Amino acid sequence: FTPVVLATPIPEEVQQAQTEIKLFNKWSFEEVEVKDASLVDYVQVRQPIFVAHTAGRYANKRFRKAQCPIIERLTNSLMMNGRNNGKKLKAVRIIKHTLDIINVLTDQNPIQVVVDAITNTGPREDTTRVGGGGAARRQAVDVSPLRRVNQAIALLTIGAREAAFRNIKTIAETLAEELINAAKGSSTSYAIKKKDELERVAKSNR
Amino acid sequence: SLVVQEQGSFQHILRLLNTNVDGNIKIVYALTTIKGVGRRYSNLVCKKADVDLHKRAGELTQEELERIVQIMQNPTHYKIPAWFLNRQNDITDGKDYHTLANNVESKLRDDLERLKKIRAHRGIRHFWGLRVRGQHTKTTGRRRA
Amino acid sequence: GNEGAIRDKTAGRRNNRSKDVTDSATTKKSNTRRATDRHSRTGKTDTKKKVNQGW
Amino acid sequence: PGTIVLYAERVQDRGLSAVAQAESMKFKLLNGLAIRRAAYGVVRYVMESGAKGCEVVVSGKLRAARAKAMKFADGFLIHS
Amino acid sequence: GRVRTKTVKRASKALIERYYPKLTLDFQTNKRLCDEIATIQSKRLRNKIAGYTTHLMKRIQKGPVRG
Amino acid sequence: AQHAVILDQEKYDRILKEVPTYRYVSVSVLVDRLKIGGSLARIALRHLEKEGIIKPISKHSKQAIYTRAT
Amino acid sequence: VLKISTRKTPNGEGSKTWETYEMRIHKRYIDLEAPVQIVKRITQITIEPGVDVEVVVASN
Amino acid sequence: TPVTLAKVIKVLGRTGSRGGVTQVRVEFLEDTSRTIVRNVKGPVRENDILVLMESEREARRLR
Amino acid sequence: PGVSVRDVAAQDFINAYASFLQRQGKLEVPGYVDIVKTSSGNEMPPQDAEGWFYKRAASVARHIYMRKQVGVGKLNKLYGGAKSRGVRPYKHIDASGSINRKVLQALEKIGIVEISPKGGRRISENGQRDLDRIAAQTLEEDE
Amino acid sequence: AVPSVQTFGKKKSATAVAHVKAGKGLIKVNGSPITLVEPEILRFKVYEPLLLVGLDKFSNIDIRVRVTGGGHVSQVYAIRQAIAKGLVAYHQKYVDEQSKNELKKAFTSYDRTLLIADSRRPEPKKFGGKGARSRFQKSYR
RNA sequence: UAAUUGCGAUAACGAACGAGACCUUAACCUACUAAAUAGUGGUGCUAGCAUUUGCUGGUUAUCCACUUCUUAGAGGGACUAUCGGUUUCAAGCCGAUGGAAGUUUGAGGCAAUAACAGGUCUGUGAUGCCCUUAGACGUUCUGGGCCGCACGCGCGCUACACUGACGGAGCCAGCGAGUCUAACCUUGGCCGAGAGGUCUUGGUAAUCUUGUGAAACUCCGUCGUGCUGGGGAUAGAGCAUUGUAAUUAUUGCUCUUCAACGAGGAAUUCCUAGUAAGCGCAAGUCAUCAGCUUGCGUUGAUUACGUCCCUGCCCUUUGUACACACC
Ligand SMILES: [Mg+2]
Ligand SMILES: [Mg+2]
Ligand SMILES: [Mg+2]
Ligand SMILES: [Mg+2]
Ligand SMILES: [Mg+2]
Ligand SMILES: [Mg+2]
Ligand SMILES: [Mg+2]
Ligand SMILES: [Mg+2]
Ligand SMILES: [Mg+2]
Ligand SMILES: [Mg+2]
Ligand SMILES: [Mg+2]
Ligand SMILES: [Mg+2]
Ligand SMILES: [Mg+2]
Ligand SMILES: [Mg+2]
Ligand SMILES: [Mg+2]
Ligand SMILES: [Mg+2]
Ligand SMILES: [Mg+2]
Ligand SMILES: [Mg+2]
Ligand SMILES: [Mg+2]
Ligand SMILES: [Mg+2]
Ligand SMILES: [Mg+2]
Ligand SMILES: [Mg+2]
Ligand SMILES: [Mg+2]
Repeated sequence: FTPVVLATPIPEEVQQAQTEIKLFNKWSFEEVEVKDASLVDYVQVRQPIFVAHTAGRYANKRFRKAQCPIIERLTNSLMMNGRNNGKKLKAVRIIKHTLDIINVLTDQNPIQVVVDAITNTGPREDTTRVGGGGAARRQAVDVSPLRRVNQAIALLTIGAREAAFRNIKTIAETLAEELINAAKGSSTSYAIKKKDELERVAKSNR
Repeated sequence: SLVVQEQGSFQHILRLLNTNVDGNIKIVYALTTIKGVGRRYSNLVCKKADVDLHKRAGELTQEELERIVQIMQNPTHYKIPAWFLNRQNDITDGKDYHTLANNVESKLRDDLERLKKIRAHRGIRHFWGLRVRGQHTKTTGRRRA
Repeated sequence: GNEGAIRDKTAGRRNNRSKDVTDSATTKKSNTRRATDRHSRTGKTDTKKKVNQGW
Repeated sequence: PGTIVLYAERVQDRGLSAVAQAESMKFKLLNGLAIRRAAYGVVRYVMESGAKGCEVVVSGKLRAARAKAMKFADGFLIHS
Repeated sequence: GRVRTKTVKRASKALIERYYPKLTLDFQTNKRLCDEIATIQSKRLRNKIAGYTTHLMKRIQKGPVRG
Repeated sequence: AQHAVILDQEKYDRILKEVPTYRYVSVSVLVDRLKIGGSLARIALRHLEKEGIIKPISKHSKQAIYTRAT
Repeated sequence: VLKISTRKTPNGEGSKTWETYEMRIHKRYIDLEAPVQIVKRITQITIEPGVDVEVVVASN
Repeated sequence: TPVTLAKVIKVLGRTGSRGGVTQVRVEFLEDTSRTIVRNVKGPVRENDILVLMESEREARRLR
Repeated sequence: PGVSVRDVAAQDFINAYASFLQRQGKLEVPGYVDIVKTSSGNEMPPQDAEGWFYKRAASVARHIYMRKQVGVGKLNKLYGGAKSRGVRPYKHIDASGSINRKVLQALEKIGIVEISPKGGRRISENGQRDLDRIAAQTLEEDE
Repeated sequence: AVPSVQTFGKKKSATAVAHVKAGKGLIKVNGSPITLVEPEILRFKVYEPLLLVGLDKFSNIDIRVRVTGGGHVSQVYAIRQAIAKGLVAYHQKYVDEQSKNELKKAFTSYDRTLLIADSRRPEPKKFGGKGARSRFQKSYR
């Protein structure tokens, strides 16, 4: 990998993969593909970033929020509850830990199981509050291709956020155990539960 | 440190000073369940008896304990500053004492009825079951009477 | 005096919580004649060929 | 003594600087002039005195227990 | 949401009304034209005045327009 | 103050053979098995690293991740 | 920048509207290389009402 | 589970009482040159894609 | 190659200075570090309790070296942190003044800081002579 | 006197002053090596300019930066911009323009405030609540 | 369109106040003017480790050059520009590129006509009238009260913890202020656990206090889910400070006491980008007293980028016997 050394020591650890296939701090940004037809063009990978901390204006325009590294928009969605409003450094640290995991168990690269975690936590259909006249029923609606992920990330965090309350298990493990169940949702992730129930009532109007 | 495993040295519960103590909690935090003992008044005496706090309560073989109390029941003869205790100049003998868990409930009343017997306004306050430190009483402390 | 303050019963939060609050405590603003503000109560008016001499 | 002395300098075309005319009406109304007459006089004076615009407001009570307020303005006047 | 004031719009038409030989379709050229052809009071003001004249003169080379 | 938060002489045996079959580990994972409290569990973590028990893929304090001896 | 933040109402009624006032000061120093008779040459027509003039002596 | 291929061709406008919804005519990327004008919940732009459960259904403006 | 203090990581370096100075012996502790909480703004005293003076004397020097001169006051403010005044909002206050005032004297008598002119205390020259030596010793960790 | 330049990087309040000498590839911010700045997680945020532009590009240069003002994160974002603008400044004077036009291109293809100084700025609070746009709570009798 | 802001339609044509302009502040200048009260490079003088010449400092002027950083003067710069999409292809709008900047560029400042029995005679030696005026409603002096406590309401502060408290350690701002007939801001050396004491000095200030080493925050540990070490009310005993005076405890520190509080019913507040929220700081106040306010920077989201459903207010139309105008 044609190493280069000079006056200030540049550890080979950072010198081994810089211009090599761009990876995360420890994970490949290549090979992470969206496994859902929709949400494509709305899950920003390719391009890569080694650490999720970017001072980029994403709200001065309506949709610029979509071209933002999705894993980063997941991180900042943790520094909430006042208690964590700001604290992005504490958050980003939890993510590196969380993505060191599930890898521990799930061989698959974490930035892959994360896109798999948001794919199956998007409420394809939902309900609304029709005017209807007085005692209104609900109307079957289909969420947008970005409120889909917005709701997906918000669902995942809030679920893991409450799990870490009053218990020894770390916020990192809850988010990790939430994303594994969310990789392909199987009966436990707070996120898939709330989604299917926000969808099973979308059929209660038809 | 490193992992340690004694055979039967650890005892779950053992009373002393007329008070109980959980053995499964650290001993620089267990001992503070007594009255007149604090997270700091404890820390000071702990290594003064050359005892290592890193381990729990069922530990600390009794010899140490037998005089661990003596150091607090006799806190000035055993090198502890007299600005670190709850009772200095007492009220009538100028000595400096530490009151710990049975005399504290008593000594509280000692001074309490002293101001009462003296008619001091703050004694009056106490007798009325009110705030004595002059804090506003119209909007605060309402339903716990 | 102070001996009177202690000996005298009827004082203390006990001798007081025992009673009930006068419902007047839970009272309201008792709007201060604010619905009659636009109507002059002076019972007097200003003549018109008095103001034409003033203004 | 000597550290300061003051000299009197008449003000050029007093009818452009407000303070001059403000005091002018004060002494006009105080001499019994009609409110409208005295006010209108200083306005036409200030205009023929050079000013691009003028305005004068009189507030308070004039023989009427209720306080009134009249405005008198001529020409151009910017406010923002 | 910045519709230009008619103060600048009234000025832009009044100059294209008498300076078409001059007043090229470029802003910068038109900008340095006002400092010499107009008596505007501020950069920003003349900037929208000249910036507008340009849009008007850019459209006249497409067709006619009111004013 | 509950459930064996100290040495637990016959529990010391349990932790010896419980370390295999585990793809994850942390101070939480220790108390998560009817076991020792986090305070004694915390320093026991690398007391295993002394000889071929774990794989410290983790980095620092407040979060630890070891892995099966390879 | 000398700032003065004060409520506009003389009383304490109405919306609690504040008002910050400003006074800006400018002080400029110049080190010269002049003679002992121009000391009072640029001393009198040096002024314009409003500028406080201050001349200093050597560095000690 | 039968799903649908739907790409929005163009957008109509914001229906619904509070305005949080909007009618949108889409095109099926399966058997194209299609319809239906279904509605969504989140904010959308053109060229988007989304899955619908029952394609044999379409509701008009919401009250 | 030629190292400097700046060329070493702050925490794994002063902690190396701690083990070194702890195992050296010339301390001259005022004898009262059994109790002091190190600041009014602190709830309890440090947890080392055999040490933490060398750990404080570790960075008490590191800082003085990188700067021209320093004084007792500045150190109090540096380590001094926020104090939870119970139900009142948190506020910052300086640390203890003597635990600093004579953590210097305890180490200037050992000759690693000089009472610099202009007021303050500058890094000593022999203290500047053990600048890289201790720094180097820590580079030996990843040799 | 050797070929050298000066540049800067400005975050919300932090300002980073970088001097680029013609040396043997030394980079020590404030006198301390870049190897470890302090925000260990944010470390790569300043390492990337080197990794993006090809990492050697240093054999005949020497950079050292100082940072006044700012905060624990305001300064880290200003130095990276300061050094990136610095290296392009060097390529303007002493090297050709194509090797420079390729560098500003390799930057702007990934640039996160790397060369264009982020213009964001703290908004001033207005009376009626402790906060820029936040207002105090209302009562409604 | 933020705008009676324009387009367009047009018995109206062309204008003024108000909106805009404007003014201030925050953002762009390696282009101009240069500054030991701002700073950079070289060089002396000077110190450490490594040597191979290097790396990191010291140096109230040792000299030399400069203005990138700093500062504040003069200019310039943006005009929604270019291209495109949308549209009476009109005002405009929207996307992309460029750009310091493209949400009235962000934030303010100012702000017409009218309206109120809105608040202010407790700011005014602004005032009309009335009251009182020597046993005074004048005035000062002594002490007490505005804090008084069965409760009801409102603006807040600290929490219920493990995105934590604690302990070491890393350790970064910005808006301000500040002592002459003087006692203001205070570095530094000691004594003191602390609070604090004490001995000197800089400073009328970009010069000294100060890089305000602030706090959250980052790191390494102890703690282990249990009112627990979360929490810090109440309370006792002691040491300080302010002050003529601290009792009803001015404030600070120390030990001990260790409440309620395990995420809050019905209800309702603030808010769209460096904003919210978390964080501390200065300033006002001030002898002492911030849980207040006014400014500041520090760390930094979510979700909007829409509608008139709720609520409020405008604007038409319309009825009106109201015009003191639905009080
Ligand atoms: Mg206790
Ligand atoms: Mg001219
Ligand atoms: Mg600190
Ligand atoms: Mg600290
Ligand atoms: Mg607190
Ligand atoms: Mg606060
Ligand atoms: Mg300059
Ligand atoms: Mg762009
Ligand atoms: Mg009234
Ligand atoms: Mg008045
Ligand atoms: Mg009196
Ligand atoms: Mg009051
Ligand atoms: Mg209020
Ligand atoms: Mg801490
Ligand atoms: Mg003492
Ligand atoms: Mg002096
Ligand atoms: Mg407890
Ligand atoms: Mg506590
Ligand atoms: Mg809540
Ligand atoms: Mg104050
Ligand atoms: Mg106040
Ligand atoms: Mg009519
Ligand atoms: Mg009615």
